[PDB]
Amino acid sequence: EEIDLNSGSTGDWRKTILKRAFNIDDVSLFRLLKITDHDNKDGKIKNNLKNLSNLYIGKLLADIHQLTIDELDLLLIAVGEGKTNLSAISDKQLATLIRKLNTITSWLHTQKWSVFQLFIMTSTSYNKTLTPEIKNLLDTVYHGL
Amino acid sequence: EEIDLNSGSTGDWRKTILKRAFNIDDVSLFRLLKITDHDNKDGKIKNNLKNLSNLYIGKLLADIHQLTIDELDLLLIAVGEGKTNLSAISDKQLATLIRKLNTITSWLHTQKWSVFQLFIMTSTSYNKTLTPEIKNLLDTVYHGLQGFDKDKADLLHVMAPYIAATLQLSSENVAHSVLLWADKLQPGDGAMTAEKFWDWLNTKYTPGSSEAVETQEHIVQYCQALAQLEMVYHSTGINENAFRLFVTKPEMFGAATGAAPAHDALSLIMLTRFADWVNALGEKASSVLAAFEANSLTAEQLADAMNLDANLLLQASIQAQNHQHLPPVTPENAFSCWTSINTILQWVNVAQQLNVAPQGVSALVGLDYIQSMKETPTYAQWENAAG
Amino acid sequence: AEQAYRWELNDDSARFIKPGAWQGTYAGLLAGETLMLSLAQMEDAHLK
Amino acid sequence: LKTQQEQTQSQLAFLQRKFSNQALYNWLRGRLAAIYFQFYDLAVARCLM
Amino acid sequence: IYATPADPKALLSAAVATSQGGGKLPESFMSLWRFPHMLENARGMVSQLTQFGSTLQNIIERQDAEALNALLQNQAAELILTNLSIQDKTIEELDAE
Amino acid sequence: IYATPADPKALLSAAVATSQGGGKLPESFMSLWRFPHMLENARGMVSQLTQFGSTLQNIIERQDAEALNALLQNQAAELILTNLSIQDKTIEELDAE
Repeated sequence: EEIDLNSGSTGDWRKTILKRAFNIDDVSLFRLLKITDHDNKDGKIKNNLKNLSNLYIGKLLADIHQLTIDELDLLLIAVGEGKTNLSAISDKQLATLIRKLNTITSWLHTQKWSVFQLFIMTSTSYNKTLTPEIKNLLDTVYHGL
Repeated sequence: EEIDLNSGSTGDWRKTILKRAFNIDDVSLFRLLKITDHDNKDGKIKNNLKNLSNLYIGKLLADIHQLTIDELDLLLIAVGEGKTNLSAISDKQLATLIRKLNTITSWLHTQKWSVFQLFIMTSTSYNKTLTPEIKNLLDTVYHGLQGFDKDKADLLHVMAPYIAATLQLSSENVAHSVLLWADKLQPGDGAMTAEKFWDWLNTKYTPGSSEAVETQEHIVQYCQALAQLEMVYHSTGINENAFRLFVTKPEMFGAATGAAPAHDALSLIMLTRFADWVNALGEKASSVLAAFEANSLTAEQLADAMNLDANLLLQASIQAQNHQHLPPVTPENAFSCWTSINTILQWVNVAQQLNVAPQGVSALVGLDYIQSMKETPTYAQWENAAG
Repeated sequence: AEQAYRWELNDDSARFIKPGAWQGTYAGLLAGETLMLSLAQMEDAHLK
Repeated sequence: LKTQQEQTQSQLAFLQRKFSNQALYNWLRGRLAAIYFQFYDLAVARCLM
Repeated sequence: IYATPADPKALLSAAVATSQGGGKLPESFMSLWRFPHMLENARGMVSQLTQFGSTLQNIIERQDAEALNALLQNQAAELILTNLSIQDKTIEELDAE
Repeated sequence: IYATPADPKALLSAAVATSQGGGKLPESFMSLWRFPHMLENARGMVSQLTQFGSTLQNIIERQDAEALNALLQNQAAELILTNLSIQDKTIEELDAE
């Protein structure tokens, strides 16, 4: 059966049981879908045991590392596994991913840092909003040069 | 029977039983009367069970909020219901009043403020007594402007250094905003502005004088109003840039176009919440404010600041537009107005307390019993909501 | 200096020195600086 | 402790009643800053000359 | 069934910068005076300007330092009031004993 | 039926400013000296004035600091006597033990 996991799908009882199984809301479940398959161009999956297995793994990694799904996604980006589709991950790659996650999770814990701090520090994306800090920079440098 | 509740009436046993039933004195009872009905031009009422009931409500409100009658009165003024006669209040209006009072009281508790601190900030009345602080202000500004050319410079910016000097303010940008706000407010019996202030200060004022001119009473109220606005700024804890925007464009905070920014209880609560929100954004606050002031801010930017998935905010944005909210969100104002933002954030907060996505929250709203009169939900829909 | 300024320029309407540089309230602090500015303004006007 | 409360209020009264209070410095800052700015424009003009 | 309390939370605040760029230059005036002279004069004016700048810097620091003194003093007063309430409870406890 | 205590209260104090207006200017005088001379003369005079101004501010700040130190020492002494009494009382308690 096609399960519509779109963040706004207002899904049926199958979607509902999945949320309950995972103890998460629609938004988190939608994000989870992308984690296991970033090539899913739709919000839908089949009621395929394999797909369920895949969703479970993604949730599972978040529970293990005490992350929310959103946090898991940020970490994978920081990790460098941001575009890996878990649904087709090799055995070694999955084990490798877990080790990277242990390494970082342990470290952030040790450093008393939040995953959000890490994400900012590891960002490859930037805002375009022009703030006063920047305006001050531009004038300071502009005149200096 | 006519019960004379004038504070000096020296009444009979009926007056007394009311005092006992209410556990208040004559002065409080007199004010209580005026609170329930400002049209009673006497201190006398008839011994009408309904009138007694009306007095009792006024008292209950004071009891709920642990206020004296005098304090309840100050609060209603701050609320903006100061002149509403409870004696003829509709059911909805009374419930509305109660909600406004609960809102303020909880907040004052939270802020650790007395009703009097609020009253000072919300009052529109100013003294006329000329204090040494104002006298020093007038001299500082007077001298600062001896040579000011209105055709070359903005009086507000020229005064801002002196106003800041006299208000113990660290910033002229704030003094500028304060003077600007005051012009919008037209404070004092003379509806004073910086320009009127200066024409007088330039024409009639003599620094060091023991008498000056009787028109100083307007000047004094103006200066106090500036002090009042100074209190608000510091009390709010608002970022200077945000402060400037509120004064400059209060529409960003939901004001009707062209309205003077308000300093009443509700405005103060609103701004306080804005400042709280801004603090919550941490280091990203700058970006948000820049994007808020500019009309460029979107959900994604906030999600970053809020450490969450923007899809949550977007779904909330959608419900904000789909639902019958008062000053409703339309795409054009979703992030271009604080009240729009709050509407959206409320959808988020509700979703969070219930641990469900905003659409789920919306579905629950859709099960409303009055709504059912136009479109009746089916049992299955209730089953989905339960799920 | 103000009087010398006026004499040299044939202009006795000129004025730079104003009262109040010394404020009793503040014990005269910055009265000197206030005068220094007025002098600079006078000088400027002279030069121009 | 009550004594400390009284001493604390006294210390505050001192901070506020002593001559060099907050007001003095805000007063001075605003006044000098105004002078300083005006002085700058004159200095700049002179520099250009 | 014991209910576990929530963790204490951290506080935070924003400190967003303001910005004002600098001024534009005024129009030039050709002084009657030769350059070596005008240069010294400009030097004099700037020196006086730097003196005011230095003076302002000290005023500024005093303004802010003083605001801190007032803040800290007010904070101490609030905490004492709380400690007084505690001590009263301490006395009450002894009466209970 | 135990009679409860009243809540502790905050203290407050007034800090009302004084006000003394500005000085008026003295009568002007026509000097024998040309403007450039008087300009420099007056400038030097103001410079000395500003020098005293800064000096006076510094004195005032020192004055207030010493006043504060005196206050603190007097306060410390008062508290020690109370604390000294408490320790003495503590010993008495041990005798009761």
